[PDB]
Amino acid sequence: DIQMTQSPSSLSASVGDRVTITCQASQDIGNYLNWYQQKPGKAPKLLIYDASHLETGVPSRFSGSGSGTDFTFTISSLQPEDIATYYCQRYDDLPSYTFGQGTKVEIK
Amino acid sequence: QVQLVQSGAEVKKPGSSVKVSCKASGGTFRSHVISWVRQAPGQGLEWMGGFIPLFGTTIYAQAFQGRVMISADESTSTAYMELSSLRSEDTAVYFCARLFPNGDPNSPEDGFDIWGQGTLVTV
Amino acid sequence: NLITTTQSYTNSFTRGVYYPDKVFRSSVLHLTQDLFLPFFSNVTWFHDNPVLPFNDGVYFASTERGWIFGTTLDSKTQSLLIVNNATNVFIKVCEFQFCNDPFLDANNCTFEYVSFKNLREFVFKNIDGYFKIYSKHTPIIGRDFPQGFSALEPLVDLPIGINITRFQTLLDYYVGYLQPRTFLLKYNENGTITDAVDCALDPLSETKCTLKSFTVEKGIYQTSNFRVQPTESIVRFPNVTNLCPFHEVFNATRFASVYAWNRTRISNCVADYSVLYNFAPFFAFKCYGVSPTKLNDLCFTNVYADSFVIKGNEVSQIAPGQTGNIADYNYKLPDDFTGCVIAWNSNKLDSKHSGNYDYWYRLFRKSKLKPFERDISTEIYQAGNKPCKGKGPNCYFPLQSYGFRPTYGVGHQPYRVVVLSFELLHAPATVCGPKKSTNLVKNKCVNFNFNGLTGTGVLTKSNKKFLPFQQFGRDIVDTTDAVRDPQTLEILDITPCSFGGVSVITPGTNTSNQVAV
Amino acid sequence: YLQPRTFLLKYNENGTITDAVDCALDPLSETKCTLKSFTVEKGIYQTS
Amino acid sequence: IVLTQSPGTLSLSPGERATLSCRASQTVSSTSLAWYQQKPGQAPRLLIYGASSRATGIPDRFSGSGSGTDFTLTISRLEPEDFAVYYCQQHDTSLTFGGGTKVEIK
Amino acid sequence: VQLVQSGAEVKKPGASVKVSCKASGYPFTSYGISWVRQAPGQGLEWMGWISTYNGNTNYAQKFQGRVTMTTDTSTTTGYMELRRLRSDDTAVYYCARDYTRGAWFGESLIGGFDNWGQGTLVTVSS
Repeated sequence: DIQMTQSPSSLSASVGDRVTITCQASQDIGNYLNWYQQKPGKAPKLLIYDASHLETGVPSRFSGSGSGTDFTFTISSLQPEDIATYYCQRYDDLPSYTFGQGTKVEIK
Repeated sequence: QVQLVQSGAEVKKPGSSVKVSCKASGGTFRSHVISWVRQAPGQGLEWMGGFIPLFGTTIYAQAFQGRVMISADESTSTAYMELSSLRSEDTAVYFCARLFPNGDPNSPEDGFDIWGQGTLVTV
Repeated sequence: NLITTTQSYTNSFTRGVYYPDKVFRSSVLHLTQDLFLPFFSNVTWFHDNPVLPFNDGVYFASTERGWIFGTTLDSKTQSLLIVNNATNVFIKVCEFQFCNDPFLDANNCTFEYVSFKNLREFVFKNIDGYFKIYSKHTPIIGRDFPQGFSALEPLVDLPIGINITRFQTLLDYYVGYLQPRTFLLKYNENGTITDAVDCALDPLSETKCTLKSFTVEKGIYQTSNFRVQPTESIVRFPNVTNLCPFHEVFNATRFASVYAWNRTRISNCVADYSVLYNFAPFFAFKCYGVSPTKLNDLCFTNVYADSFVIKGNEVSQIAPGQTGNIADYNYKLPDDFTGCVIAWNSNKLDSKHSGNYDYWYRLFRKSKLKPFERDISTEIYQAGNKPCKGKGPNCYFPLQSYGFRPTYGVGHQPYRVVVLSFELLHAPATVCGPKKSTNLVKNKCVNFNFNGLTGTGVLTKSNKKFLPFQQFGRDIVDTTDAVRDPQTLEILDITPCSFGGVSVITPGTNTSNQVAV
Repeated sequence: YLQPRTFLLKYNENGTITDAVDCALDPLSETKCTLKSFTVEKGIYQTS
Repeated sequence: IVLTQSPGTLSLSPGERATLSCRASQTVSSTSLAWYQQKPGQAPRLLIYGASSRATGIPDRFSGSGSGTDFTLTISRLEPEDFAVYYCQQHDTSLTFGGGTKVEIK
Repeated sequence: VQLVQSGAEVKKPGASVKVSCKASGYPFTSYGISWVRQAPGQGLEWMGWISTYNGNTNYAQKFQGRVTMTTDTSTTTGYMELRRLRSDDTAVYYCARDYTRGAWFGESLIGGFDNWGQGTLVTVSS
């Protein structure tokens, strides 16, 4: 695999806190990037697919961006409930499902 | 719409297998290749591996790679992770999801993730 | 303990011959064809437990108990277990997983039966059951007689339909292997085998064995004949014949509208399919028809390679039988023999995450179309509530832009798919896959053992002038003694391998035993 | 128009058909075609 | 339909992720569009069929992506291996090659 | 695979060219050879394509009567023939096995301009 990691891995930030969360893998992903966030006490939620284009759901706050080696899942403006661990799976065009480590965006 | 009912939450002990079932909630399983989520306890995420009952052989989990015997029998209204040679590493909340290759032409709002319930395994 | 010892290699002399049948005979010289231990062969003088395969029998001598006569060495296979222990010369016919190496001193097995000083000779022989145990315990004079003529009278049949392959002793040990060789046994008048003659041992013996006697007079005897030779040269008719539309459907960029199944009539050929087998995971390689092999080899006219796009829920229906939504309105396949239809998802290739709406298909066309047609006819749907054009409101499209997404199921992933359907009834086939080019046609060295037409002989170059449409050449009597290389010009005249009659010149076995040949 | 008739073709050494003999043309030809030759010596031959 | 290798003189030293726009005109699916590397004065190699895709001959160091009309070959850490001449093709629509964007040196 | 080409071809302003392209160790018949004109600095000008199977040719309108792609199917040496040579026309071309338009049909197929010609460095210098 490209054996998915994200590099920033533990970006700590409260409400708003101009955000940069980037799933820079070992090597390049092109348009094969999932960006995950897990909702605690529940099943995971895949917000964004390749580099962008958020799912209907998990609102625009968690916003996908970045096209290169590092794809930036920046938050424009979170709120206290947007505590969500930012691991990132990588949809590999044949299934490989390598998830991440968790770049939780916090609140105090 | 679709729920992908999953089995429950119990602990399993080393050497043996852990059985769980992503059960069929009112059709909407055929395309819906039932892969398998693992969700490592609180350190990280994971993908249990799933089976490909969509007209071919099965994919195995990258993480475990050889004794992930993930079978899934969709017509029987049950999925399985079928991890023979479990030790302890599980301690997790293995989910059943409609993992990315699992959308219907219906239910596009539950697009490419119809998640499950989760199964607490441990020692 | 492991009390092991050494090995050797000895010349199994004139011995190892057993009464091949229970028939009495007197003062005859029979000429059998059984399995014997060919004269003057090699025995492996074990001094040390080996695993010892069972090549059709064993002349098993010894000098100092029992043997395990199964095929696998465990509690599985009904490994027969003899033993000679001065209480009874009796057996063990069970499994008994891995007796340590020797001397246990039991599984759901079988029946049972009962009954360095000398030469407990033993030719165990198993033949489609009846593992037979001819033997003779000759009180030899110490080491002096590892040869001298003795025959091995049978001991028991033991009809046992079991397949042996291995054996070994436990607590001498010259394993020799039986072979199919014709002997000439010499019964005296009491009925005993006093001599023998291995017919294929050497020229002299072969002469005795055609004269059916043990003493030949001086003269020249025509014993037998001589020749064989292998080396396969299979230089083939084609040179560079065009392949096929293969690797053009397996590798095309834009397939047809689904109902306009892009069947062609795949072209003339060298459709030697193997470029089939190489491909990465197909996810549909299951040969819908004859076995996924043999297509390269078999020669059908055309397999009419069809080309169309689908999405998985339609792809499910693309199979013999297996009528379903698209093989229920659009794309049907016959009872069998849909060539070797090779489907695969084309996620990255026919849909973008804009959810491509490109390729038109027909659901609600009218009904299921009959097995394997071409449906550029996209007849519109009878939807009722109206007489005018049948279509219900107006325009009931059998034009369904496949309308899928890379975020669906693969049931709804883009699917580009190749279909086949072979033709073989009429005027001879066009497509097929012969070999080619064994080698460097192999002028002399009686090796060039075929050419196009099957021939077996010395096959080299010639100096004939084959009228450049004529390919091979007969002699006055219908034997082809000339051929042209297919891939090149090469008028090769052929000549048969060699042969004659080995005749053996002998002064007469009273004078001496040397022969000229 | 072609018909089923047995001939006796005479290949030379280069391999070419230099002659032929229609076996059922006439008595002489029929004799050549049973002797398998193009020249017959004097004598009385039982052809058919 | 046209192609445009934008950074005709992209000057990024080896060991640094760069970006090379070959910048099409249409929204062409890369199912056709591709890349072809030529030694600077030789015949084009099969560089990137699929126009983002890495085949056998291509190392990991070569990087790139893109769709629509803004194909950005976001090249990864560089090498003189990656200092040939790369010509982004368009198998779609009557193939117009690329003419421009090499990756250059000090 | 080698696609052996000519070299510093010396043509003239008012001559016709027979560029060489030895169809190399591939089964010549089962493919089609495209060509591009690497005008110096001008990337490559789309030359055309021969179907090594049948000779279906998609020439360049630029070289409509000028480029007339032919081939020696026997000795498998491609001859992309351009009349109208000159100093301003002295520009190198190359071969390419056209798998974009997969051959036998003159129809677009998967794959790119496949393995390439050595190079015909046409020196029509005046």
